[PDB]
Amino acid sequence: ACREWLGGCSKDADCCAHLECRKKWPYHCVWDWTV
Repeated sequence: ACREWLGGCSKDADCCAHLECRKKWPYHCVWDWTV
């Protein structure tokens, strides 16, 4: 399973979808339009 928004990201390949791995703690998936 993938981590969604505000879920701890294991990959910057938008993890779930339309996301990315925030390069600042907490390292969790954020929307591309929220970073």
